[PDB]
Amino acid sequence: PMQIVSINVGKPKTIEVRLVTGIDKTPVAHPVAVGKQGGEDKAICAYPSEHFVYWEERYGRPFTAGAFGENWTLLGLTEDDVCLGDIYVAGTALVQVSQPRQPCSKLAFKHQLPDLPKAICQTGKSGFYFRVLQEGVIEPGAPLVLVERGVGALSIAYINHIYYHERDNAAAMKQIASHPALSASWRETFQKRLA
Repeated sequence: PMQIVSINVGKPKTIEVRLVTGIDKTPVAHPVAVGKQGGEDKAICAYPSEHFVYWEERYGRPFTAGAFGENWTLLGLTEDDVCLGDIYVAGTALVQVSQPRQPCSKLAFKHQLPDLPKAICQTGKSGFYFRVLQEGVIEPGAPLVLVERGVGALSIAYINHIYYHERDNAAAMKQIASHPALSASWRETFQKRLA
């Protein structure tokens, strides 16, 4: 009971500065190609559907698939159970956990909830990104099968906790920064801190 319950797709837009993808993504009912492409590290944004229950209770309104701008709405995989470096088979694709997802102002504007990013940081209900190790195709309801536990078994919950609360924990940061699966940007941040 670990799966992608929804694959959500958004519309591209250009800004004057480049092409960016919108935070508004709609659930689709058909197969979707999973391609490799900073951009690579954040290829797929994933969010645990379990947390929608909490958000509906906190804010008194619905939260359904796509509500956090996620490509993949997940079932059975929360931040406590998913580790940096975990490799999963999804459809014909292979994906690897690269970093926690940080809360952002686009999400606050989407829901018109200015305290939502703070709440995400306080609760740790953030979701996480995957990089794509092997391109393929997935369908809604696809199982996500763990094929390798990230070395060190460092959970996304643990990594968020160090990043947001233990900014003066040297041993913790060096260790996470040392992980070969960590996104370059998170590595850099842990190396700017630590100096």
